[PDB]
Amino acid sequence: SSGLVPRGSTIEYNEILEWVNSLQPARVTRWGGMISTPDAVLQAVIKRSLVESGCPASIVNELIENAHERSWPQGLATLETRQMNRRYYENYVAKRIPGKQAVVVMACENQHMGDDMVQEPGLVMIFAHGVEEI
Repeated sequence: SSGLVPRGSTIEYNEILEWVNSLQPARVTRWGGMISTPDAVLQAVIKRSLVESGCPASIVNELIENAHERSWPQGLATLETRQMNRRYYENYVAKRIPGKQAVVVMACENQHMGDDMVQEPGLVMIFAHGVEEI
């Protein structure tokens, strides 16, 4: 991936779709295991796995910014809101980040969820445990 494509274009979306379709579905069994404040090392470690899985270069930095509650939408952003929405998160469609207890929740696979639950291009959620493939 060269990343040399306009954000939000058809040519970028086509590359995203190809990538997302190469990922393995995930089922998240422990929402309470979420790591909402990953430190710099953890973000960088996830970044490498994304890049190795073929993630479009034009979006990888944005997904990584969106791995931490400081850049999560309103339905994920606070301790309180995460308690409120714990069950509702089961509605997300998630793909596994290879070799990691982490998932991508891509906006293109989650149009059913509010803009308060996902924004373009997607979000990353990291967990201590509970992430399973199906």
